[PDB]
Amino acid sequence: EGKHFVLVHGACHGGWSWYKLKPLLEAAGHKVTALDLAASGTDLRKIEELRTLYDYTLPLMELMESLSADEKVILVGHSLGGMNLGLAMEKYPQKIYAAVFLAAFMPDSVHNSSFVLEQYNERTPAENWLDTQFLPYGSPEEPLTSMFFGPKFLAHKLYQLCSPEDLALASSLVRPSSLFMEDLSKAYFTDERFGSVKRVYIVCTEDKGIPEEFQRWQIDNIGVTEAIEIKGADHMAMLCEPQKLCASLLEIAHKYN
Amino acid sequence: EGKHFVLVHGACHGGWSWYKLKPLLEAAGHKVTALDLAASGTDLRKIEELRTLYDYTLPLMELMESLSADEKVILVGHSLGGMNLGLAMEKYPQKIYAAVFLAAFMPDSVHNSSFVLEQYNERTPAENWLDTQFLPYGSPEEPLTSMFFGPKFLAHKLYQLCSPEDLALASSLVRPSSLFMEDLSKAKYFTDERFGSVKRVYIVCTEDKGIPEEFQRWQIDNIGVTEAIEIKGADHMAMLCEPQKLCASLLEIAHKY
Amino acid sequence: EGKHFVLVHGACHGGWSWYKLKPLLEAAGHKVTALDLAASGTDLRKIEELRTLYDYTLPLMELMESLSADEKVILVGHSLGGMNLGLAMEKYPQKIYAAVFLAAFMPDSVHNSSFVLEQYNERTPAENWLDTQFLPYGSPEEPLTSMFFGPKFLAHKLYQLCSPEDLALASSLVRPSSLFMEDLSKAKYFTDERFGSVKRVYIVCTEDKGIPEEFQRWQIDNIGVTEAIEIKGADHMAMLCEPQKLCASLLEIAHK
Amino acid sequence: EGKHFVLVHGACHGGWSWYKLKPLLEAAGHKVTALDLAASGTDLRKIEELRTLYDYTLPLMELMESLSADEKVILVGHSLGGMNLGLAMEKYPQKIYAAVFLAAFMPDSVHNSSFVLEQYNERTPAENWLDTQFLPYGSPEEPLTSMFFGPKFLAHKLYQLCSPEDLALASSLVRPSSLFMEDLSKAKYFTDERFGSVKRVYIVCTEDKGIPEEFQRWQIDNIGVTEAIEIKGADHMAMLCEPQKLCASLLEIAHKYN
Ligand SMILES: *[C@]1(N)Oc2ccccc2C(O)S1
Ligand SMILES: *[C@]1(N)Oc2ccccc2C(O)S1
Ligand SMILES: *[C@]1(N)Oc2ccccc2C(O)S1
Ligand SMILES: *[C@]1(N)Oc2ccccc2C(O)S1
Repeated sequence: EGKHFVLVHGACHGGWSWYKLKPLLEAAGHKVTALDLAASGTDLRKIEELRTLYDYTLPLMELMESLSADEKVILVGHSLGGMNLGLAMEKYPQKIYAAVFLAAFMPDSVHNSSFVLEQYNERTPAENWLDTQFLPYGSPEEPLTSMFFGPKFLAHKLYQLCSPEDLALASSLVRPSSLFMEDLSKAYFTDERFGSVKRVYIVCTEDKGIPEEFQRWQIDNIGVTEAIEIKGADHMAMLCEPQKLCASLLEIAHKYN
Repeated sequence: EGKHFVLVHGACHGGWSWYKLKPLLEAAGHKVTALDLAASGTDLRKIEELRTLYDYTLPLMELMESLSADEKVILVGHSLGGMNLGLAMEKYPQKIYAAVFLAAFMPDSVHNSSFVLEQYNERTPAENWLDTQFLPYGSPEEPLTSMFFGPKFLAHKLYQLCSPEDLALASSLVRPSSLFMEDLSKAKYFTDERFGSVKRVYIVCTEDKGIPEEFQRWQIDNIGVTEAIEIKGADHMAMLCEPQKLCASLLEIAHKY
Repeated sequence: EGKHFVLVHGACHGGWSWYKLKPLLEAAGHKVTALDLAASGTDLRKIEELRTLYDYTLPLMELMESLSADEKVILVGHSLGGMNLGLAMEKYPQKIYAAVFLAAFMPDSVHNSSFVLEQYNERTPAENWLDTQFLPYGSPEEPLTSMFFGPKFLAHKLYQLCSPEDLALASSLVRPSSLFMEDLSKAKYFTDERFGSVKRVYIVCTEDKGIPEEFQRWQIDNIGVTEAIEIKGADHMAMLCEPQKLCASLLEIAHK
Repeated sequence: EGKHFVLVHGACHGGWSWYKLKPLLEAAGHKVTALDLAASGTDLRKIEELRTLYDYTLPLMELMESLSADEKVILVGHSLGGMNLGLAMEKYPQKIYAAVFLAAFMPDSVHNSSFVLEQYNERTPAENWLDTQFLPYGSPEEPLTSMFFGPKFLAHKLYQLCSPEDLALASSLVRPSSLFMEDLSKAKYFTDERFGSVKRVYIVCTEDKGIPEEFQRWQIDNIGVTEAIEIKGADHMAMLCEPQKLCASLLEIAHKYN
């Protein structure tokens, strides 16, 4: 017994975001890896050095490749992290017990890889972004845009139910990121590989960054093997409701054996 | 009469370490700045780029110069942050209401600047470092050495009285640092006229195993302070295991003399 | 190939003062930045907003901060611009190939930061200032004084050997400045480890009547210089009366 | 005794632009005032504080107000400066020997005050502006637009015949201004009785690429002038590329219009 939980943070965050969850999963006798994606957390890479979703996901790809033949894992993707899980599932489908999407963007091998992002962008008026910074770092021929959450956006849309301490922590650690729309519109997931992995979506009822209605929409339109929900949780469930999240994850681990 | 508290982290940490304290001071109606020093927290610089204490303190020096004309601050330095405070005190003595040393290294204006650090290493057994890594990144004629706390040293000497969540956060954010001994041993950066003119306050953390209470008292007895406060039961990371008491202490000294 | 020259104007002037030199340096294949310091040239800040030498030097500090990872520059400071140079040298010592002080005030890390200015003020008789305006805008708690060159001081002491067009240009562009005496007398801007680790070069202007050749020589002897070059026949505004020689001199010390 | 020349710069420029011409006129024994209009040159006001041509021309109006009345002047307006000249001619017509429009915008009393600006734009392609910046700074119910020449625009449309030194100088001194289209379209300023009672001289710069010769001749032909002078081989910045030719022309008008 004892599974391996691979936790993948969202945009503008890093492995640190799982600091309240990690200890809980370990106490239950499980292995946990809360990695930093490229240019995230304490990774020295710069966001301008990332031109594709792959570059950004590289760290996860390297970890998945180091996994022992008999060391299956439970991938947990938060927010944009869901897109990162897609590449891992497409390349290492049989190394995944189940893919868990925590208030994340969950892709599929049916629509265009950027579909869920495009739908989100359309149902999201510019004002909702508040003080988020969107800046170009590519070229008119090869357009690249970076996304960097501002303090207002973090407090009103992502941490409205989190403690003032959690907000202070995030405000001193958030770094520029990117939705990698342009890159994702050029294609990356197939039925045979990506579509063979069980998907479990965890809904955060009070989520304002990625509203509950949009999460439901993804469950209905994209489809999942199972849908769970953490009532009273905002976008940052691993911070405002770590124990509930842990319980859910452990239940997933027991079920998808 | 709101106050501007400038919080300065210790070696291997960053502004994020003050995430529990910051909200408490602000709730009390004060302004707080928890900056990242060079190659710390999310700062993109690498430790190998820092050769002196000044290079490392650069972010603090920039903050001091950005201060309004008639705007003073209360400096709070933790651990190695005490040395950073020394440089700011020597350069902008009139811009500081008081310099608070929290379980920190506190220099003097009599011996060379590396004095207390040499005294610390000489009164503290090598075995106390546990898994901390000391690596050279300079040359035989221009020596440079980086210091990186390992998981054992962090859990056994710094966070022994902190929660498992706090230890998890530190393990995912810690980065290599340096005591900059080489640089500091070759000069006397502090003078009684500037550095020594700044009001000094020391906060002793009785259960500290990183910088033992005995050494803290020794530093106090080496130069003297305007006031010595004590936080009984706090380990090296007082802002994490005793944020409320620390906040109260800072609010008190914020009107003592 | 080709270097980046950062030109820093003196008191009451601005980036425009390098309009004759800038083209020459670029013609040689070099990048030139003739920035405006705070409350100078077309900058919108007012003199009463600058309380310290750092506030005045802010634009130079931002420029240095925006420099590429492995991008170095050659600083050229004129007149008061030398003091601005010192701050840049102290903060970014390793991004500077050499600091050129063109008939400028050049500090050291030994005495007070205002040392050379205090010495200058003690040799310079009140008569020499002519119609220059000195007005206070601070308080005894922190004394502040603005300095504004008058048309006569400009014509007799700074532009006596310059063309009538250049004098007209200056008269329509000069703005109040400050020597920041009091701020400097209590600050510790320069240290031997940083400011003093940067190669120093001094270009003396023989016919200078603003900062006389003797005072220029004194500063050179006071702290020492890696190389001291001289532009014979140039008044205080060497980039206006002798731009070509200045360019040649700068391209020479650009490696020698 | 020598006359008083009041030099009025164009948009994004300042008194400094007349630095080569000023000495020439003074050498001739004449008095010269190269003032800075509002938010121009070293003026501390910002373009966002100006919403009408009148606010922008304030400095000129203040200067005209201090004239002894027994002391007349010769107004020389360059580029957009010609519009500033109009307000002075309207308010102090009897204190002006003549108004000189150097490759400027010369208004009339018949059409809307923005007439010449509207015409200019109608025969000027949106690409002639190059890297020039047009930013809005007026509230939704009170539209206001700022104009800021870019380096390319200066080098290829205004200073194509000037020295590299003058381009370097202009680039380090240009500031944002405005054509004040909004204000000029609803505010009637000039009248035939006053503005029109002043003699107008237009100096054409044949090589002008900012305000092309054709439009300059268009204004002379449509708006009318007392006399038309021409400076062959000069770009938009005649006071920089041909200061001596311009000075001779000004001294000439200063003599026949006394
Ligand atoms: C994730 N961490 O949070 C949000 C919130 C709102 C919109 C996008 C995103 C991400 O891409 S990541
Ligand atoms: C500080 N953060 O913690 C410790 C602990 C033990 C020895 C040195 C140090 C520092 O320099 S920093
Ligand atoms: C410099 N531009 O010119 C002079 C001349 C005489 C005395 C002081 C100064 C400056 O501070 S700046
Ligand atoms: C004048 N200085 O230059 C130009 C050039 C082209 C179009 C307009 C204008 C001005 O309004 S001012």
